[PDB]
Amino acid sequence: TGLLDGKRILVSGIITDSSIAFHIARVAQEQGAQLVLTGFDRLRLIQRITDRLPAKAPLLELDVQNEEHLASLAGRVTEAIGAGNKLDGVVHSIGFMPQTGMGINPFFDAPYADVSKGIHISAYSYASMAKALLPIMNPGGSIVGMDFDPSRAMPAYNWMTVAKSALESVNRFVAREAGKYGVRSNLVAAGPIRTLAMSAIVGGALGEEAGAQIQLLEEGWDQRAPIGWNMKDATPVAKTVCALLSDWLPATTGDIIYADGGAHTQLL
Amino acid sequence: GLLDGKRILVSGIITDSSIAFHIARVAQEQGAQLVLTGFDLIQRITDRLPAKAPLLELDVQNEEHLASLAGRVTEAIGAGNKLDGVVHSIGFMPQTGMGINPFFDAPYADVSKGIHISAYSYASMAKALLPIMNPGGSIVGMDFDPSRAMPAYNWMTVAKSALESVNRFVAREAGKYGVRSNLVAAGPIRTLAMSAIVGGALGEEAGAQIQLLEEGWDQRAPIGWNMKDATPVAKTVCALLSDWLPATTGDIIYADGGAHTQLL
Amino acid sequence: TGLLDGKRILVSGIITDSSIAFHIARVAQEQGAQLVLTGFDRLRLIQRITDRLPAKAPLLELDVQNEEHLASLAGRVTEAIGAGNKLDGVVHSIGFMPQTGMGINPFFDAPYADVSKGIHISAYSYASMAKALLPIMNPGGSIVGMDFDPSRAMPAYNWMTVAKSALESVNRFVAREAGKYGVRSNLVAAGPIRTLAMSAIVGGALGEEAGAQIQLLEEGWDQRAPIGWNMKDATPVAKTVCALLSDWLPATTGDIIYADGGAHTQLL
Amino acid sequence: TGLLDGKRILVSGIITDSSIAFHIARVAQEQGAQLVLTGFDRLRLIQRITDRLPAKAPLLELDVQNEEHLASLAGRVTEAIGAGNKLDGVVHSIGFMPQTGMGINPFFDAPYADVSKGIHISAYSYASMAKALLPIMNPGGSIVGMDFDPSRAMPAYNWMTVAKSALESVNRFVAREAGKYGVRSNLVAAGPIRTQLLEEGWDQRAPIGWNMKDATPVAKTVCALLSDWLPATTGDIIYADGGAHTQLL
Ligand SMILES: NC(=O)c1ccc[n+]([C@@H]2O[C@H](COP(=O)([O-])OP(=O)(O)OC[C@H]3O[C@@H](n4cnc5c(N)ncnc54)[C@H](O)[C@@H]3O)[C@@H](O)[C@H]2O)c1
Ligand SMILES: NC(=O)c1ccc[n+]([C@@H]2O[C@H](COP(=O)([O-])OP(=O)(O)OC[C@H]3O[C@@H](n4cnc5c(N)ncnc54)[C@H](O)[C@@H]3O)[C@@H](O)[C@H]2O)c1
Ligand SMILES: NC(=O)c1ccc[n+]([C@@H]2O[C@H](COP(=O)([O-])OP(=O)(O)OC[C@H]3O[C@@H](n4cnc5c(N)ncnc54)[C@H](O)[C@@H]3O)[C@@H](O)[C@H]2O)c1
Ligand SMILES: NC(=O)c1ccc[n+]([C@@H]2O[C@H](COP(=O)([O-])OP(=O)(O)OC[C@H]3O[C@@H](n4cnc5c(N)ncnc54)[C@H](O)[C@@H]3O)[C@@H](O)[C@H]2O)c1
Ligand SMILES: CNC(=O)[C@@H]1C[C@H](NC(=O)[C@@H](NC(=O)c2ccc(Cn3cccn3)cc2)[C@@H](C)OC(C)(C)C)CN1C(=O)c1ccccc1
Ligand SMILES: CNC(=O)[C@@H]1C[C@H](NC(=O)[C@@H](NC(=O)c2ccc(Cn3cccn3)cc2)[C@@H](C)OC(C)(C)C)CN1C(=O)c1ccccc1
Ligand SMILES: [Mg+2]
Ligand SMILES: [Mg+2]
Ligand SMILES: [Mg+2]
Repeated sequence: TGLLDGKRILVSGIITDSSIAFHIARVAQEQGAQLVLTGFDRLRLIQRITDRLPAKAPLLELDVQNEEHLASLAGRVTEAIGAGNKLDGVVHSIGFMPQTGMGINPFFDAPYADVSKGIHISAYSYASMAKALLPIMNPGGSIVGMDFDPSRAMPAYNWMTVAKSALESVNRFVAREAGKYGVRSNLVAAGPIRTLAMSAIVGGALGEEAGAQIQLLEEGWDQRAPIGWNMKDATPVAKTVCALLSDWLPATTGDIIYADGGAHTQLL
Repeated sequence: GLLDGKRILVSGIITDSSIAFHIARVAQEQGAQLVLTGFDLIQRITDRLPAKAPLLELDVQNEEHLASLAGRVTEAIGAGNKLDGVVHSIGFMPQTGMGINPFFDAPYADVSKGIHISAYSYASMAKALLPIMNPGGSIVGMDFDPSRAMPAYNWMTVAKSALESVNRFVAREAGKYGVRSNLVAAGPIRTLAMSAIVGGALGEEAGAQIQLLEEGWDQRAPIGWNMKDATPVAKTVCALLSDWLPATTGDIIYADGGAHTQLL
Repeated sequence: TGLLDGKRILVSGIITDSSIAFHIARVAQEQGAQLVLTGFDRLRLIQRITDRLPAKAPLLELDVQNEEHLASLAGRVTEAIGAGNKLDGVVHSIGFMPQTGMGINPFFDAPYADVSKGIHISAYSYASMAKALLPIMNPGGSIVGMDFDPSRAMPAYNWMTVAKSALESVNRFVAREAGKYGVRSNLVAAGPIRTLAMSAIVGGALGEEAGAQIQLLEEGWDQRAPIGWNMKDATPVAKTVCALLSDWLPATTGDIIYADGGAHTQLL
Repeated sequence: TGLLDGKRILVSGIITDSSIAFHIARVAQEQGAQLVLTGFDRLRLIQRITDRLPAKAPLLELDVQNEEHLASLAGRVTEAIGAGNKLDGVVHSIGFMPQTGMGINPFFDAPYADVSKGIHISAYSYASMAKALLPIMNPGGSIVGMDFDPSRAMPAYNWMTVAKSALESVNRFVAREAGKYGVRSNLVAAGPIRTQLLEEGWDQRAPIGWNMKDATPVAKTVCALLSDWLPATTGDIIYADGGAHTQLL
């Protein structure tokens, strides 16, 4: 008797067992969901990671910049879940911005080709995934994407923050389209999580200044959060995504739920 | 159920159309053990709920009621037991501050009474109940998006703006106990008073204003909005009372069909 | 040839020469405005302060909690500016919250009588002043109130922050009424300024913790502000109020202009 | 004795005499500003439009998608305003989104190449212009961009609304960089200007009304930000929309 019993859910964005999508997939399976997973480029490496999940799940290739992958996606998902079956949930947990657009590089020095690639993968692809999958979604369905509150500028995140601002706007338009199918579309704005890349930057991969900037940003988050914030723990974020995938927020769409310890509601 | 074994206090039941009646019904269906509070007929309404629940008197303007509340709740749930959830579903604004009366004609005594009951009491209830709440607990209040001005709601909208600010401060206090505090901003629901205003209780003008506001709500909402159905709102409150949004506090969840995210 | 040449403007809220209203009045006069001033309770003391302004201006008594003062206000202003003349501008620079609702006192320990008095003076009175003065305002006129960004909770400001959230809502309703007269209504959200009460709290009037909290808040403001923030300087705030009183923002109403060094737009 | 007396201001985005930039340029000149104008592609056609302004102003070519135009811009402006002189103001009044990403075309049918072009011109270029011009801006200077409130989704505007959400974020980062030079960066979010149901709703929501045929209130707001009268506002958005965004109905 789990929160997502009988639900068929697609989960994108697993690359390591530290990926937010790995924790979303794990919690959904613990809650009785039947998953279809999508991975990018390193499929053999992703399969070894997905073997660590509590249950077996088919793994499909999906490069969001690849038009052929998007055009064939619904058919490939239908084959994996069986003809006559449709999805109840879709999780977009995909984000990318080259090092020229986030980190140490000055905001003004990011070339447009890099920013454009980052926006394609991080924001436009939320619309691409909804376009491909809405024709195979059941009424009462739910599409969830991952966000990082971009309402105020911050050091280092730079063009990734710009990509999140675009993503929030894209989510509002996706909700208009999804509504026609009786499907909700929402974003979960998470606090900072120490995923593979974040641990490296903290360790000094981008130098002394970038490491210090991320450290000050994270410490401030746990300080502002009335219930605190654990950057090593994606479980509260995964649970929030599962709450939106469930039947328990049936009147919320085109919206943003903050799984950030309440940090964004406090100044100091 | 979603709330199996949880001990939850629910305030604000007056009729079986009250948002709190639907919150209480859904919470019991989901395995919660309730304590109810009423302001005084309520007993006859609460007898219509799926399960028996003790009913305590609570006038939020009454200092003695607030000072004795924790002790009275402890007696009802048994010594050694604490609350996991608290629902504030209390709102009031005299007709001089809400409806047909011009915005400038509301006397301060009426506005102040409305703010005391609709906003300040969220802090009063948290103060009284936090000492008897378990870690991982949840306090939820009812909101109506006041980010933009609208016809007729007038000083009630002002009271909701104050409530949203109060909720952010309540979260700071609640955090010390490992407790969350959040508001559910609902779309319009046809509760006893709303049905009367639509029927023409406040006249032709006020009835037409509320109707236009509602018609707009369903057209803006990408998934539509059913003003006669409180169940999506009750479910959202239960989602916040559950362990499934454990990192959300001082915040607002919109159970409005997504209307607030669309211009037209 | 000033920004406010020939404009008749009412300015409330002068108590000391550090009052934001004193600086608003000084800048307005430097810019060619003809003022009417209102003072609360200590009129003889206020007259000694207003004698320090560049030009003479009549001083009227106004306690916003006094119904008789509000009912007679328009007639008293008309007598001061001459029959057949009307106001072009109104400045609300009035705020109050008892120490039980702001400072060291726990948020939960503020009695409602104190909170209600603070809301009456800080938020409801913005509507009271508009009701009294709109019948004696010219088209193209402007009503301006003072705000402190209450979108996020902060230590020590407690119930004063709640009062500002109410004020922002009141301003949006005042704009609906003012629009009928061709008059704009807006708030200026200022950064922290060391005025009478704020200087005392910093000095330790509410104890060590309240003083330390305000100090940390002010320091954070200057670091977040891309152009910095000088808490001892009310001139940038006074200039912003004068910009709203001018004919240069003719399509802005029910709104909030931030004179805070841009601090509210930055996380760190 | 105008609002912008002695100020040297660059104004981009004039294409017709109904362009918001034309009205910004006209009001700035009426207020004593000395202008430098930039135009895209149809320079001969733009020059004839700029001749309609009250005063003469040099016209420079600027395609924001052209890296060479951006790299040479500061030097070309300095030559026009004379050596030893710097700008006090910069106006970005540039926007574009292909018809596949706007109007009638379904939101899902806009190819990424079109959306990317729209974002490059409408959002990224605000950063490009600031990068090129900040080294030739005076302290107390002001950069202003044109915005359309994208906080809520609306019919037809689709990917242009997405581009404005990106622009708002870009403006907040530009303010961080501009602050180092003592320069402010802000956007003016305007109501609809005729350069129908959505536009009709605006006038009824606006407490002071909204005239879609009149760009002068928008031009005046931009001039207010270019002046010394909002010296503590940066990374922000000023709404010149009749107050429509503050009202539900
Ligand atoms: N880690 C945090 O602090 C944080 C905070 C808030 C939100 N988020 C967001 O959560 C999501 C997941 O990020 P994460 O932190 O788990 O990092 P991650 O690196 O583990 O996951 C990002 C995923 O994006 C995938 N991806 C990149 N390019 C792709 C393409 N062309 N096609 C398909 N997939 C592609 C990667 O393969 C990877 O699986 C992102 O949207 C991210 O921005 C992260
Ligand atoms: N459309 C809507 O109905 C709507 C929309 C959004 C939010 N809400 C909010 O939901 C909440 C519940 O409203 P409702 O629509 O269910 O109406 P309701 O009339 O059924 O409930 C209001 C409750 O407040 C109680 N109350 C009033 N004064 C009190 C006092 N002094 N002490 C204690 N309790 C007191 C009343 O007894 C009543 O039970 C309110 O906060 C309301 O503003 C309602
Ligand atoms: N100082 C800051 O950091 C700061 C920041 C943002 C906004 N503000 C706001 O600016 C405004 C002016 O405050 P200030 O900082 O200049 O301090 P202040 O003490 O100089 O001004 C407050 C004024 O309100 C008046 N007032 C109080 N009760 C009144 C009543 N019953 N009737 C009429 N007038 C009454 C006082 O007499 C005084 O002149 C207030 O609205 C305040 O909240 C101040
Ligand atoms: N018209 C409205 O309703 C409205 C509302 C709010 C904001 N705005 C904004 O105001 C600005 C001006 O638009 P407008 O309404 O005056 O229309 P417009 O068509 O007159 O101006 C847009 C300008 O962008 C220029 N431009 C396009 N591609 C360019 C490139 N590659 N390099 C340089 N410049 C380029 C065009 O040449 C033109 O001068 C835009 O940012 C627009 O989004 C307009
Ligand atoms: C000029 N006024 C006075 O001398 C005194 C200071 C008194 N102030 C207060 O009671 C309290 N102060 C305040 O009420 C207060 C007012 C404005 C600010 C400025 N601000 C910053 C952010 C937002 N607003 C700050 C505070 C109290 C928290 O301050 C003490 C501890 C310094 C006393 C109000 N006064 C009154 O006389 C008074 C009396 C009755 C009604 C209203 C005012
Ligand atoms: C200088 N302008 C011109 O003469 C033409 C109009 C052309 N406009 C567009 O393609 C499109 N227009 C637009 O891109 C467009 C630009 C600005 C606005 C103003 N605005 C309103 C709300 C918010 N902002 C509105 C629209 C397209 C949606 O419009 C058609 C259907 C009228 C063609 C771009 N132009 C170009 O030549 C052009 C070509 C390549 C790149 C950039 C501009
Ligand atoms: Mg903390
Ligand atoms: Mg609809
Ligand atoms: Mg829990």
